[PDB]
Amino acid sequence: TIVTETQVIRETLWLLSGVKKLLIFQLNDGKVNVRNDIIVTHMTQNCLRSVLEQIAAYGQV
Amino acid sequence: AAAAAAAAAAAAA
Amino acid sequence: AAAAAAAAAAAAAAAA
Amino acid sequence: AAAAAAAAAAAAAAAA
Amino acid sequence: AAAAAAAAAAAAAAA
Amino acid sequence: AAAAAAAAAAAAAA
Amino acid sequence: AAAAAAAAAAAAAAAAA
Amino acid sequence: AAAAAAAAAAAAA
Amino acid sequence: AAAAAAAAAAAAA
Amino acid sequence: AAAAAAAAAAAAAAAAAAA
Amino acid sequence: AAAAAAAAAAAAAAAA
Amino acid sequence: AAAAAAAAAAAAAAA
Amino acid sequence: ETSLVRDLLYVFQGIDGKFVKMCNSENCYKVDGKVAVSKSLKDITSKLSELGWLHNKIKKYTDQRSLDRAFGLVGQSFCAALHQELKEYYRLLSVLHSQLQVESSLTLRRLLVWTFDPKIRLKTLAALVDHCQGRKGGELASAVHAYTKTGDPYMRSLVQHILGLVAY
Amino acid sequence: IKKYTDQRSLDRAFGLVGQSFCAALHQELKEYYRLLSVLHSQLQVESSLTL
Amino acid sequence: LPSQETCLVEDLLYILIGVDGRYISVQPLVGRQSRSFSVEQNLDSSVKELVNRILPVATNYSTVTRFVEENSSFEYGQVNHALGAAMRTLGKEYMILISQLEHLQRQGLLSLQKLWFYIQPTLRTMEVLASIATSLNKGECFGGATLSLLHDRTFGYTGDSQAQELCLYLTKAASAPYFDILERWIYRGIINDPYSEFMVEEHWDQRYTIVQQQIPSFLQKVADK
Amino acid sequence: MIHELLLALSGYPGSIFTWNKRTGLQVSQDIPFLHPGETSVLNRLCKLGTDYIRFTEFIEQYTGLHGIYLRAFCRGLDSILQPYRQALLDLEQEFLADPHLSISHINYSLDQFHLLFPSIMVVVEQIKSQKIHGCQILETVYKHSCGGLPPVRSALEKTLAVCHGVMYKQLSAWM
Repeated sequence: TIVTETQVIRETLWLLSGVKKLLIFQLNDGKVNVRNDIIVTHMTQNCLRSVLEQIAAYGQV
Repeated sequence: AAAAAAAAAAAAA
Repeated sequence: AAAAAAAAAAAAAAAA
Repeated sequence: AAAAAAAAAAAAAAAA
Repeated sequence: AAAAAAAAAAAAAAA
Repeated sequence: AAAAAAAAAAAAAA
Repeated sequence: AAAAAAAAAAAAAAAAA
Repeated sequence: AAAAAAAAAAAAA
Repeated sequence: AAAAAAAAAAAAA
Repeated sequence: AAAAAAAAAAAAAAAAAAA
Repeated sequence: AAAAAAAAAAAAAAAA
Repeated sequence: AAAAAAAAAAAAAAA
Repeated sequence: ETSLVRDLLYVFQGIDGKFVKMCNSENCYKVDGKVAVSKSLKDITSKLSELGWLHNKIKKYTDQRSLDRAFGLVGQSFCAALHQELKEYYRLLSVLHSQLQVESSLTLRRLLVWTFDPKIRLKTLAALVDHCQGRKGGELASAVHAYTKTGDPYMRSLVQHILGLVAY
Repeated sequence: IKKYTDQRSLDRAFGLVGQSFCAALHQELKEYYRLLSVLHSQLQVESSLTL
Repeated sequence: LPSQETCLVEDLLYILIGVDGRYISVQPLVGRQSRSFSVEQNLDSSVKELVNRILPVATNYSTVTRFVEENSSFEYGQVNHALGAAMRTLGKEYMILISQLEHLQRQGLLSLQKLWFYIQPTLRTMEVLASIATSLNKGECFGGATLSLLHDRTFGYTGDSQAQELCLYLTKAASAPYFDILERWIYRGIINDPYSEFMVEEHWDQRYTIVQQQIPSFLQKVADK
Repeated sequence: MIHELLLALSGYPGSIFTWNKRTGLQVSQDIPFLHPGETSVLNRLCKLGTDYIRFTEFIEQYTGLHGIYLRAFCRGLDSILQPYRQALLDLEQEFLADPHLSISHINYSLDQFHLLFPSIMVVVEQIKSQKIHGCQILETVYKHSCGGLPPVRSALEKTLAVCHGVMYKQLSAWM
């Protein structure tokens, strides 16, 4: 499906303030992961999905 | 006198 | 021919 | 055409 | 076109 | 059109 | 084009005056 | 500035 | 250089 | 002369931005 | 000076 | 395009 | 037509594009395997071959350039300027592709003179790399000074950059 | 006129004057050729092509 | 008929670029450096003969782009190597004039003279450069008499003031490496000889010999000074 | 495909350019919207992103063998990525002023990095194959800054100058 591009990064910038949310499954201290969705076959395939897995560890601490 | 005469003749054309 | 006279007549009306 | 408008600008300058 | 460009240039130089 | 073009050159020169 | 080329030469003469 | 914009309109015409 | 640049810009357009 | 070509490129970009 | 004319030629073609 | 190439060669001759 | 305009850029950037050309050296001559077409495309894409053959010889020179700094402080600083002249070829490729997409005519004859002016730039770089197959610093200064003794300040200016930069 | 320009070809033999008059005579030839182009651009039928 | 004329016109424009066409085939005469172009038979023989007036232009264009290819292949340092770079520049100014017809082939109509008045400015340069080439064929060019031969060819050509100006540009750009060695020898006293570009050669007494082949455009009395 | 190549340059994986992490690459070109010439240059453009993540592993091992000059060498290497990353954001506004420009200007900026990035990669490979520890990295970089390449010889002098400052710390506190 299509999630909002350049606005999910404003919505992780959201999460980093208010830390317990639903766009990011930080269920416990040991496991903090993000799943948005796979996005479409043009216009930023998987790079943006690779960047969200980086900031997943930075909302983890 | 001469300025209004030149303007009225130019407005007719 | 006539277009050159139309551009010159509009400038002569502005000079008067 | 263009020369007739050139003489019209000369007669307008003679009145001015 | 070129003659009309010089006809308006001679009028702008007169003012 | 030509009368407005001569006014642009008059404002550019003076 | 050619009328603008003669106008640019007339603009250089008018700026000289 | 505006003299070049009016000259661009003369080149467009 | 001003007249040659204006003549080339108008002829290209 | 060289700055007039840069200002003409900015005026052509502002014409497409205004439209 | 040739690099600036090449950049303006790439921008004027994209202006339309 | 031909008039722009002549102006591009004029800038190359000055530099 | 346009597919041949796209085909020259890929050999201008490196090795073969649309079809296979199987020629490292002597020129990267372009084979299309077509007979019913006109006989006047093979010659234009042989002018595009000598520009791409001479490009990849400069790139393989920069691949052999990699040393700590071995047998000479002059040797790779020669190639530092040759990467600058390799860099000037790439900007002249950046004007070509902007012609290709939509945002002039896409004919093979117009781009020939747009490449004929690099043809006087690149072919005198081929004389500069032929003179120094085996070389040593201090003898590079005897290579470029033999090239500035020729007249004609077209490439004599270009070897005067190399004379002022080999000597440095 | 075309044959006169063919027998013209000298280094510059027995005169500078005679091979300026020919150069004028080739300057006369460019005016006959400009006529041949305006009548062929007059040929546009898609003016009537009568003799 | 006129479509068969038009593709022959496009073949002719490739031949003047300096490249082999489709229906116009190239025949070697001295090693295809003097190219005798031969077109096939046409159903209208006249328009074929109008093309026949135009193949000497590419013949002479092939002679001077290969003249400037030859002098740089032996890396001549003389003033003829700098004269040929003007011919390379005049050949670069040739190729931009042809591309206007390629721009005109987008929208535009060819006539018999729409060919001709582009070709006649260039067949006049061809016939001037062919007179340059035939003086080379008689035996020359070493440096000082390259300037002498070019001085003879300009003083011969006086009377056609159009191409008198381009031969003025040739005879003053060829003298540009020579007027270096003027300034280095009459004001400093130093010499540079890649092969030899100046007539004064070395060999206390220490006499000098002027060579009897590198005399400049003017005669001997200023050369002895 | 303007954003796909700046971000293949930052070093993060994809499924067209499939990348596991920090050492391995599969090219995976069954692609319809690039040409056989244009995938060859993406391999030329990936080789300048391969050594950039061969570089962050050299960071995280030392920041976040052993020695006090290993991370002194780390604040030398952040200065060589700093105009690199400065060039990454100047390509961003290039894609916003006109999002139709093709990839050859991005190829052009990365031919500028083509003689900075291998020339430092041959340095760190010669560093890790001698198993250096202490002051003798500073002597290894000193005969590396003995080399030319005038942009690169200043760069290996800036990496020399920062760990010479840690040398400069030592004999200041010792005295």
